[PDB]
Formats: sequence, C-alpha cells, structure tokens
Amino acid sequence: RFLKVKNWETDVVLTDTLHLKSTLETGCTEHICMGSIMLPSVATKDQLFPLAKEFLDQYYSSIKRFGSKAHMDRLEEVNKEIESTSTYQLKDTELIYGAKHAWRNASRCVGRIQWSKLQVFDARDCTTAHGMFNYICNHVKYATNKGNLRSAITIFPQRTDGKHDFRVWNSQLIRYAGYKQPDGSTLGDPANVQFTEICIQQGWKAPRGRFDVLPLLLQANGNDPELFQIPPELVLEVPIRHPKFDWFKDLGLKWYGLPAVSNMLLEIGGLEFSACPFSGWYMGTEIGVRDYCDNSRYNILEEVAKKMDLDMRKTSSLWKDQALVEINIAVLYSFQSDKVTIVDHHSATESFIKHMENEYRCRGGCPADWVWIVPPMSGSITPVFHQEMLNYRLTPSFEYQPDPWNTHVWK
Amino acid sequence: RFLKVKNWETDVVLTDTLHLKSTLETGCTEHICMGSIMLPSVATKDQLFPLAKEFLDQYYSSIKRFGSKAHMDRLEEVNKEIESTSTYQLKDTELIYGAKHAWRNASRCVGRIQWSKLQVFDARDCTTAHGMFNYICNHVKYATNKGNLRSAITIFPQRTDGKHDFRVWNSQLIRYAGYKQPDGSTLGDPANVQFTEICIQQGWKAPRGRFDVLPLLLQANGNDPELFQIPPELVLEVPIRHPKFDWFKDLGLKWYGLPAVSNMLLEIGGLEFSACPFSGWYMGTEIGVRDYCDNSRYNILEEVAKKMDLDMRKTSSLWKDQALVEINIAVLYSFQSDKVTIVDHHSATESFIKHMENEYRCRGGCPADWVWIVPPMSGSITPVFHQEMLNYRLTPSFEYQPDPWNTHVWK
Ligand code: HEM
Ligand code: HEM
Ligand SMILES: N=C(Nc1cccc(CNCCc2ccc(-c3ccccc3)cc2CN)c1)c1ccco1
Ligand SMILES: N=C(Nc1cccc(CNCCc2ccc(-c3ccccc3)cc2CN)c1)c1ccco1
Ligand SMILES: C[C@H](O)[C@H](O)[C@H]1CNc2nc(N)[nH]c(=O)c2N1
Ligand SMILES: C[C@H](O)[C@H](O)[C@H]1CNc2nc(N)[nH]c(=O)c2N1
Ligand SMILES: [Zn+2]
Repeated sequence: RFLKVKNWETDVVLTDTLHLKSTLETGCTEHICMGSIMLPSVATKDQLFPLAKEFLDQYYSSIKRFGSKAHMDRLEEVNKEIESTSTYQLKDTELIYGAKHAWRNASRCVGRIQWSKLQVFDARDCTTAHGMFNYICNHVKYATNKGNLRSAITIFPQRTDGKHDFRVWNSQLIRYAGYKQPDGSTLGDPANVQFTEICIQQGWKAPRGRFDVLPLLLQANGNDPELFQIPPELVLEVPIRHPKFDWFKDLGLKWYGLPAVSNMLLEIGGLEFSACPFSGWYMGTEIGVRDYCDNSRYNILEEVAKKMDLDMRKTSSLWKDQALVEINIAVLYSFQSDKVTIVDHHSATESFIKHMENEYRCRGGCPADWVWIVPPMSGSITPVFHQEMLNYRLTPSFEYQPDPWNTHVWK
Repeated sequence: RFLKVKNWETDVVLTDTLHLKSTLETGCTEHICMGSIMLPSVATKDQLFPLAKEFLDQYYSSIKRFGSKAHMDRLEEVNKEIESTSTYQLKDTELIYGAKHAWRNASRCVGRIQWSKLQVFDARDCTTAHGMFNYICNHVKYATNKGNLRSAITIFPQRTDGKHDFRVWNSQLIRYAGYKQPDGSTLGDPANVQFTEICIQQGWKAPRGRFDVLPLLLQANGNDPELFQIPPELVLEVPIRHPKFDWFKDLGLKWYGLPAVSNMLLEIGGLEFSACPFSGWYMGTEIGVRDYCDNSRYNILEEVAKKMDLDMRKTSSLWKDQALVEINIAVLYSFQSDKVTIVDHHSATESFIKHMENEYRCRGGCPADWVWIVPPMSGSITPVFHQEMLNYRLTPSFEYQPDPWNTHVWK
C-alpha cells in the first residue's frame, strides 16, 4: 500500500503512494505482465459526472481551494450543465491545468521535467479545416521560435456525439514522405508509405523524393479531411554533418527540427479532445537511432558502415554499434551547431531521475514506463537503466486512438 | 485467454496459451506494473503433494506416457513417500528433466535456445564441504572443456528441515576480489567487497590485487562454511586486447571464461535445491558493458576514453558511447582469438527470437522478460527490442534466495 522503488546504482529508495490514486488498468494481472506490449488494453451522462468531479476536486485542490464555495458552486455548475446537455465545457484555467497534467502523467515520456512549462493554445472555437490549418501554422511558428524550441499544445473542440470529431490525420504535423518503388524498395520514410499515398488519393501531387514534407490532412466537425501545405518557411530543417568525417555530408541527410505529435487523444475530466497536437524538442536518439537506423525506417547503418570502412563480414565486429554512435554524434553536432534545441540521451535521462525525485517528494510518486524511458542505445550507461520504476495510469492523460481512415463513416 | 504478442519489425504474430499453465504471481496487478522491479514478490506435506503431482504429470506427459500405469504407480509411490517422511526423492531422470525445464522457464535468460543441451551432475550424495569442493572442481573442469565451453549444473542435496541446508556462499564459483582502499577508493571488483572481507574473516589471506580469484565458501548440511581455493589451472582467463588499438593491452584487463552462478535456488516438484551452481558461457555485453563499465563496477569508461583522446568535456560528445563499443569489440576479439566460447548480443538476440518461434509453436508460448532480454547497449538494433514479450512464472524454476550470512543460525 506504500510501495518502494530502488535505484541500483545510487542505492536511493523512493516510496510511492501516488499509485493509490490510479484509476485505469494496465493490461497486467497477477499471473501475467504485459509491460512490453506496445498498445495495451460514445460516453453517457452517468459516467461523465464522476469523471468531472474527480478532475475538479484535484484542480481545486491544486489551487489551495479544495472544498471552498467556488469549488462547490463549480461542482454544481458542471453537474447542472451535464444534466442539460449530457456534456460540459472546461474553463480556460481548467483546460490548461488538464493539458499540463496529462503530460505530467505520461509514463512513457522521459522529458517530463518540463511538464509545467507548456504553452496551451485553446482552439476550441475552430469550425473548419482552414481554421485548423491556421491554428496549426501558428503552433509551428510559435513552437519553433527560430530554433529555440518551445513546448506547446493546440486543443481543438472536444468530441461530442462521436460522428462530429476533429482529427489531424497526420501522425506528426511534420513528417517526410515515403514512396514504394518499381523494384519494391522504398524512397523516403517507409513508416509513412500508406499515409503518403492517401494524400495522393485525396489529391496530393507528390515530388517523389527523399525528404518531402507531407501536407496536412485536417478533418473538422466530422467532415471529410482536406489537404494543406505548411509554408516551407515555417518548417525548420537541419542538414546532418559530422564533426570529423567530411564524407558525412555526402550522405545528404537532414531531419526536421520540430517533433509535433498529432494522432493522440487528450482526456480531461471525462472529456475527449481527439485533435490536440503537442510539440517539444528531440532527444537525439529518436532521429539517429530509430528514425535513421530502424530496419523498417531509413536503415542507413549499411551506408555509414561502408564509408567508415568497417568489417561488415562478421556480426561480432560490432560494426553496427560503431556506426550507430557516429551517426548520433552527427545528429547532436548538427542540431547544436545550428542553435536548434536538442537533448542527448545522457542529459535527458539524468533530468528524468532528477524529475523523479521531485515527483516522489512533492506528489507521492511518478508513473514511469522503463521499457520506453530507457534510451534505445547505451542503456546501462544512463542512470534510468538502474532505476526501478512503477507504471500506472493517472488522469488527465494522453491516449492512443484509431487512425481516422479506419473509422471515418465517409461520403 | 489466448493472448497475442507481436514483433513490430517483422510484423510476426504469435499466440500464447502456455501462460494458462502459469502458477505463481508476478508482482504486477491490474492497476500497477512492476516489470522493472529487480527482485519481486519450511514447507508442509499438505502443500507438497500437489506440487509433486503437477510436476510428475508434466514429466510423464513429456515422455508420451501421460496417465499410464507407470505414472499412476509413480504418483502413488511419491504420495506414499510423502506420507512417510513428509518429503520425497526425485528419480535421476526426473531430476534431469526438472533442471532443464527450470532453465527453459527462466524468462530473464536470453540463451535458452540451448536449454535441452545441459549436463546434469547429481551431487545429492554429498555430505561435506570437501565433497562440495570436489564436485565443484569437476564441474568447472568439465564445463570449461579447454575453452570449448559446455553447459552444466551440479545439484547438491535438497533442503529438508531448513537448518540443514547446502549453500555456496559465493555468488559465482569464479569472481574477482574487491578491496576498499585507504582513500576510500576500490581495487578489484566493488560488487564483491563485502564477500571479499567475509573470506578474510573466516581466514582468507588476500593477495590485495585487481583480479584475485576469490576462494570458495562452502556450507554443507547446514554447518558453518569452509574456504577452498580452486586450482588455478582449472580457472581459465582471457587477457583483453583490441584488434586495432595496441595501448589496449596496457590497460591490463582480463576476465574469466566461465560464468557459473551459484547463489540461486532450483525448485523441482515442490522440492528445494539451495545449492545448484549452473554454468554456460558469456554474452559479450555482460563483461564489456556491465562488469567493466557499470559505475559501481570496474568503471573503465574513464581510462578508455582518455587513451582514445575523446572530447570528455561535454556529455553530448557521446564519448561514453564511443568508448563503450570499442571495449566490447575488444572482449569479443580477445575471447574469440583464444578459442574460448563467447556470443555477441547480436547473435544471441537473433537466436532468442528463433527460440521464441519454436516455443510458441511446439509449446504454446515462451515466458520472457523484455527488461532483462534486451541487451544493455545497441538495444533497438537487435531484434528483441521490437518483440513484444509475455512474462509469467512457470515451474520448475530458478529463484533468488537470501544470502546465507544474513540467515545462517551460526555457531
Ligand atoms: C520537452 C521536450 C520533450 C522531450 C525531450 C520528450 C521526449 C520523449 C520521448 C523520447 C518519448 C518516446 C517517444 C518515442 O520513442 O516514440 C516521449 C513520449 C511521450 N511524450 Fe514526451 N518529450 C517532450 C515533450 C512532450 C510534450 C510537450 C508532451 C505533451 C504535451 C509530451 C508527451 C508525451 C507522450 C504522451 C508520450 C508517450 C507517447 C506514446 O506512448 O507513444 N512530451 N517523450
Ligand atoms: C548457454 C549460454 C547462456 C547464455 C549465453 C546466457 C545468457 C544470459 C544472460 C545475458 C542473462 C542475464 C544475466 C544478467 O544480466 O545478470 C541470463 C540470465 C539467466 N540465465 Fe542464462 N545464459 C546461458 C546459460 C544458462 C544456463 C545453463 C542456465 C541454467 C541451467 C541459465 C539460467 C539463467 C537464469 C535463471 C537467469 C536469470 C538470472 C536472474 O534472474 O538474475 N542460463 N542468461
Ligand atoms: N520528442 C518527442 N518525441 C515523441 C513524443 C511523443 C510521441 C512520439 C511518437 N511515438 C510514436 C511511437 C510509435 C507509434 C506507432 C508505431 C507503429 C508503427 C508501425 C505500425 C503501427 C504503429 C510505432 C511507434 C514506435 N515504435 C515522439 C516529442 C514530440 C512532441 C513532444 O515531444
Ligand atoms: N552468461 C551467464 N550470465 C548470467 C546468468 C545468470 C545469472 C547471472 C548473474 N545475474 C546477477 C544479477 C544481479 C544480482 C544481484 C545484484 C545486486 C547488486 C548489488 C546489491 C544487491 C544485488 C545485481 C545484479 C545485476 N544488476 C549471469 C551465465 C551464467 C551461468 C550460465 O550463464
Ligand atoms: C532497474 C532495473 O530493473 C535493473 O537495473 C535491471 C534492468 N535490466 C537488467 N537486465 C539484465 N540483463 N541484467 C540486469 O542486471 C538488469 N538490471
Ligand atoms: C516491443 C516493444 O514494446 C516496442 O518495440 C517498444 C519498446 N520500447 C520503446 N521505447 C520507445 N521510446 N519507443 C518505442 O517505440 C519503443 N518500442
Ligand atoms: Zn507488468
């Protein structure tokens, strides 16, 4: 009832009581742990008031007015509005609180030491695809801030009936296209091949190259989605050079500065915001390890090891590992030399331990998903490899949601 | 009731039904996952027969005589012997079956493709510390096999009352000593500092150096333990050179060929074998990443990066990662050039996926602990990073047990 997590490198022990306020389920049971399953498992007015009340009781607690009159009047006000429309509307303050704490509660996010410094753009007055484009361009421009990146989220109107739903069909506001080839190979980003051809379906004219920024596909109030091209001046990009190897530029690689996730669902007080793109900045490994070297992504370990003149015959020459570190020195070096915000897996993981100490201290705990927090390389030489973590689902939260093209009752 | 695990690099799906035969609990519940907790949570005649029966029903099933007369007579034979002594004795065949399947069921072991090729040394006639030494030297000599290593386990008499207990007090048959210093630093292996001084307590004369092979501390039939020195000729060692950097030899490093774990408990049919050292061979990362570069181990990242002339000012030069790969090229190269069996994290992880396919096919599943199966470096460039895994506790099993010096009713 008062659980202990240990760090096995520092011998530091923390006591978790926050997991007692946990609500949802994890997928694990007493006889089976599913902590490595990637994706694990309309609303009525009955269900919706407990959710509103629970969220409002923590909101008013957080402003040092738990149970005051303004709390009770706000409680009954929401109760009354849920009676009338079987839904309700968040105050601007409540919306910003919910957004920040959704991030605070994201147990797979290593960057949460920043969770309270988040810019919330209320787009709940939006009605059209064009209005979404406008809101999204203002997000990008603000969050990029000339490479001095700033964290932000833009929140579109909440789901109501179900068939009226705002959705960004992109998985990220900014992604590179991916095109299959005659010989079955792939140019660009293979992750995006189905999306890239969906855009060509609804009308995109593709410039079939490597790093073609996809257009936006924006669906407003449940209508069919519409293509829009982000102005290239708002899309900041970093060419990848190496601080030692000059052939590295001949690799011709580049990536975009701004990671801005757009396919997730924000849940606040039982209300569901299906379109809520959020941006921060990159941990270096996301590009250099996963984006570039995932076998099903750009898969450049081949070419980098060639130019390094490595023993690629044997598996045990560790030529893959050796070419993996160079590439990540190059991403970091490139971003930093351009004053574009990036963090390295070492600095990021150290901050998360520092963040963990604060949450356990001033909150009773910190939900954390070791499988996702440990970086995809140099695991045990970062402090989080050695840090026991308790995972559990608190709310407000970010949830996965189906892709709109698999669910949209079309016309 | 018929769970699915996916590989997100191959899109391969496996169906797990073996977890239905799971028995023990995992530490996880519906509202909290503890899959990153390192160590998670006398027997009576009532409890012991169901355990015997369950184990015998799977043993006789495995020899294609499930429910035959020989099964029923063996069932009643054990039932009768449990009535008489409130314990019982395993047949030699049952002991070998149990040992192999304990390994087969070790969800943290990446090397399980070999689980059926295991040499079982029945030491259940042992009575004294000297007899343990003899059995243990024969284990080492056999398992080492001139560097063509062979997997083996030596099984000492099962626990009976509780105060009569065979225990190897070493955590591994072969470990390097660790000595604290005047200035508070550490020579040798810091993991073993408490054990190293325990040996000096009971009588060891230490040669206070780096790589001093500890003596054995062997406890038989619950008596106080006794020191024995393994004959240095049976202890095979590999000096660590690099195939490029000749200063690497001036580092003067070396490690022992044979990983042989001795502090664990083997559970078969409800019977508890508290002394059961098992050996196989090394995955390269165990030495090069963990043994050598754990901050609380030999911690050589400092010196290797110095000799490489790396930018050690900034964290983001990835100088730690760059010096980590060289060291693991060196361990593999050294072991291989000496015909001493070693496997690299790439070859080992690929075999585990191949092993996983067989178990799901011909067994219904394979318990697997992603946190422990993924290697401590180059995680996502190995196939197990992308492989969902279900963890659950089957039996026969290997269990952790307290250290004997924290529990032994002494004299
Ligand atoms: C400020 C800089 C940030 C850094 C350095 C960072 C870092 C990361 C990384 C490396 C991941 C794993 C993603 C993956 O491997 O696919 C992640 C996950 C996540 N981040 Fe953070 N992030 C940042 C900002 C944010 C912000 C501003 C939000 C929300 C407003 C957020 C919410 C999340 C969520 C919900 C996940 C889980 C995604 C999933 O389960 O697929 N992050 N973060
Ligand atoms: C044949 C070569 C083998 C290889 C390459 C191998 C590899 C590994 C590795 C890398 C680990 C993680 C250990 C750690 O990080 O501390 C492990 C764990 C384990 N291995 Fe295997 N192993 C082998 C043989 C064996 C044998 C012969 C047995 C038993 C008879 C065994 C039983 C176990 C168990 C029980 C664990 C879990 C230890 C724990 O939970 O602390 N292994 N193995
Ligand atoms: N710094 C950041 N990064 C970051 C943060 C959150 C989320 C993500 C993206 N998370 C994607 C994980 C994922 C999703 C779907 C699939 C997939 C692939 C094929 C088929 C089906 C699904 C695979 C993966 C990764 N394995 C990145 C960042 C972005 C915004 C703020 O901060
Ligand atoms: N190839 C092999 N390897 C291998 C296999 C099984 C087990 C092990 C050793 N597993 C030790 C894990 C461990 C235990 C205790 C502590 C610890 C440290 C400080 C205080 C208290 C406990 C820390 C760790 C590692 N974090 C290695 C091998 C050996 C035999 C066959 O195959
Ligand atoms: C905190 C964490 O559970 C702990 O450091 C684990 C992580 N995974 C591991 N994996 C292996 N193979 N060996 C280990 O010692 C550990 N340690
Ligand atoms: C199978 C496994 O759960 C899957 O590959 C996960 C592992 N950990 C991860 N961790 C991060 N940060 N991102 C990921 O995409 C994944 N993928
Ligand atoms: Zn779990």
